[PDB]
Amino acid sequence: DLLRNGGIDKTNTKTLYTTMAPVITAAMQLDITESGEALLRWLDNNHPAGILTTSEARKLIIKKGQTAGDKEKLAAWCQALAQRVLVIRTFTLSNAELQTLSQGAPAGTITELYNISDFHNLINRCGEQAGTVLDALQSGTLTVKILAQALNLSEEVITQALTLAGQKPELTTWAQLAVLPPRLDLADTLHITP
Amino acid sequence: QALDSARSLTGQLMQFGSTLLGLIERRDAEAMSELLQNQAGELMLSSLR
Amino acid sequence: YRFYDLTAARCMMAEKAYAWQTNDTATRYIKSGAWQSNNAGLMAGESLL
Amino acid sequence: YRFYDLTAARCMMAEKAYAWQTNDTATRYIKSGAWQSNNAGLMAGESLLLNLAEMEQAWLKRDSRSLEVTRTVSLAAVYRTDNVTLAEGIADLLKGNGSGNIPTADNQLHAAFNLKALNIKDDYPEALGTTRRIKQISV
Amino acid sequence: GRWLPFEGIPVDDDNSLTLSFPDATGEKQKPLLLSLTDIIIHIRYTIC
Amino acid sequence: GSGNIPTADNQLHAAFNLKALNIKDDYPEALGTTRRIKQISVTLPALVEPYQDMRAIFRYGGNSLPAGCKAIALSHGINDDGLFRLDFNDGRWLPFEGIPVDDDNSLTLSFPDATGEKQKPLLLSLTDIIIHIRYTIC
Repeated sequence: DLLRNGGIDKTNTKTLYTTMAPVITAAMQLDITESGEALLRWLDNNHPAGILTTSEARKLIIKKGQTAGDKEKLAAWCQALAQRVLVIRTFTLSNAELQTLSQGAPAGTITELYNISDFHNLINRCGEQAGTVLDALQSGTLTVKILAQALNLSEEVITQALTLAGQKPELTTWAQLAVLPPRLDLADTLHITP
Repeated sequence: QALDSARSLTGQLMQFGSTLLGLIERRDAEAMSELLQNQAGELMLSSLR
Repeated sequence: YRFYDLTAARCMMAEKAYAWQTNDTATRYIKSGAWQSNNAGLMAGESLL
Repeated sequence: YRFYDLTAARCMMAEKAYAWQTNDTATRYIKSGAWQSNNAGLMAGESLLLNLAEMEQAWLKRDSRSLEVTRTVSLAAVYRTDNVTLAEGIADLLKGNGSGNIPTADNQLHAAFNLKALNIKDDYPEALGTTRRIKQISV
Repeated sequence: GRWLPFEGIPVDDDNSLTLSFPDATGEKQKPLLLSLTDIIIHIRYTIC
Repeated sequence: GSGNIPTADNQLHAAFNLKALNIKDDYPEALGTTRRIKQISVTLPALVEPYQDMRAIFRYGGNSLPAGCKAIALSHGINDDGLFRLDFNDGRWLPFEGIPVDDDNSLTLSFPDATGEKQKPLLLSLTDIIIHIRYTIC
């Protein structure tokens, strides 16, 4: 009802999220309306089959008479939303981690919840400087120098930890960062370099 | 007169902004007050234990 | 959020009525940045006013 | 609770006055859901006033100057169109006849004229404006 | 703030222009109504 | 019948460029550099039949005004603005307000149905069109 009445969520993209997200967050009790904006983007980018894109969800909430069908479809969409909020809440990933994962972090099997947890681990290691790491990752300028300065390790450990399943020079995606924590923990539990 | 009409709406927008900041900080107060209680519960568990 | 949309339009109407009542269109007073998404648009009314 | 009842009625009055001052009845601005029982109706005023501001700004965009015209209608002319013109159509009416549904009906006189027969749209070109509404009538 | 009488009426149709005259019978009003040579009306309308 | 007037098609139409009206030459330049229209009243001293209006549209050629400020109507032809009440205190602009007196207007004074009818004797008996342009020198 709160989405049906009120201002008609605008058809143009990047505004559908911003106009649907405050009330979506209120219904999911997220922290920030901006985390709500990013959660819809995340569930849009990768979702179980048959679940509605946010555009379809808007076109389906704004309907003359919502049929018996295409209402359980919307219930399934909101259940997927709640499941994604659960993925966010069981890892306690911050708004910036959330916004990084929003642009296509596959979630829904254990092989992928693993990499989500590994990325989350590396970001918590970055710590007070994770804002810069995730920003330079959102742009195309995440370099090993700033990553090492943020992790408080040397470049000559991280450029080596990259070489195992090598993507050394182009740190472009968050998937490349979830490779670090296992290699770093191994090279820490054996006092050797990767 | 257009200026007065816009000044009235801007006053109303300021009222919305004040009330919204109030509600935001108040919701964050309730969320913290509930977090503290959940913690006190899972802490009295270990105390009894 | 959807009230700031009306308020900015009113301020723009007022700026246009200003430009038509005084033939000074090169100057402009209602400037952007009144709404900042960092602050969820808080204190947009202050800037606009 | 029983004050929100007056406020919603006022917002509806304002929407109706908007629809009558601008012939746009398909559109509607005061929408439901302003009162939510989850919140004991809190922040009903915010929603209603956002709607009122939406409607006011729609009005401020649709408002402008308007061409306004007087039309002096000498009814003797439109009676001459009936060849039964007033000058001799009034004096001959001398009887105590009673008849309701007039268009000396029962005990009173009554004129009746269809503004479609007054050809007001033909007074001015259509490129000026598509709508024409009465403002005031003097006799 | 109140509207004027017969305001907002579109000039298209849907009105028998009622101009009633109570007690058009034999009285002081009869000479008046007989001497009324014409009814002249001034309709102010608006073209938006 | 002929569109693009400046009895065009079935109506009469006058057109006059305010640049040809030499308004800046009426007053010295040391008074003010800008001059803008404020209000326009028209006078049509014609042989009119009793209890008869006169359909006449007075319109702005250019397009720099609000929506309806560019056009005005007329009723009888003596010092009659297109309005009913003439009040400056109204927040709305007056018709043809803010127009600079320099150029960019064929002064449209239309006359619908200038053909043979009750209007033809009026328009023939109209010996002159007299207009009163109120402007402002800031």
